[PDB]
Amino acid sequence: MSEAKELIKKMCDLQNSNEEIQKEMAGWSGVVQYKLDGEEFYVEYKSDGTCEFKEGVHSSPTFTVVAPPDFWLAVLKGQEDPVSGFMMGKYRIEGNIMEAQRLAGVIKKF
Amino acid sequence: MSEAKELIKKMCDLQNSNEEIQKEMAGWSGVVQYKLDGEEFYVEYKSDGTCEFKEGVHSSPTFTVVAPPDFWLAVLKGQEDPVSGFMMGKYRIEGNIMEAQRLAGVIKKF
Repeated sequence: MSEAKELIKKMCDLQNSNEEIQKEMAGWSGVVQYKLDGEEFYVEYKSDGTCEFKEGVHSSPTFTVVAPPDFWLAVLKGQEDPVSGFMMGKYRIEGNIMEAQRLAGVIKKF
Repeated sequence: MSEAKELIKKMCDLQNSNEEIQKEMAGWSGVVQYKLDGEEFYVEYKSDGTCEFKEGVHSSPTFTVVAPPDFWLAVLKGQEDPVSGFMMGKYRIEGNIMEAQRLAGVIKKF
């Protein structure tokens, strides 16, 4: 495993055993697909704040993070920022269903 | 104004005068740009659950909804669904900063 992948897996383990992280994560559901120099893995995020780390490619992810592994590691360690990094084009993102879901939620309320 | 645009403006007015809608909307911040057959307008969503409807094009929207106006009207009235509609390609969405923001939020917690 790349260091980034190893660390994502570690974060999932911490999340799944830590009630406080789960509370903070609760309320959102999605699958985040990673592709780091062709290394494929994903994290299923459940509304109860738990998650599942899986190998390979999920059939319909919420979005895919296509990032060089050394950059993503730096991000995971807080040496780079996903937002400014994205604004600079230091990685890319595929998929817009999350925006569709947001629009649906807003309109639902009226 | 298209009927869809008129209705979005009405929804913003209701949101801004209705404490309950504001409570339900609170906690998220973004600008949603609309482009409906070239008709341009946007809604600024603030974390306190209020909003601002504006004419024209905002310089850096969270995302842009590029939709035919009659379809979007049908969506706003609940005759079509933004999620299934998006899955079918009945409209499109430009921008992924919201995903970058989501990634940042998850990583922040570790």
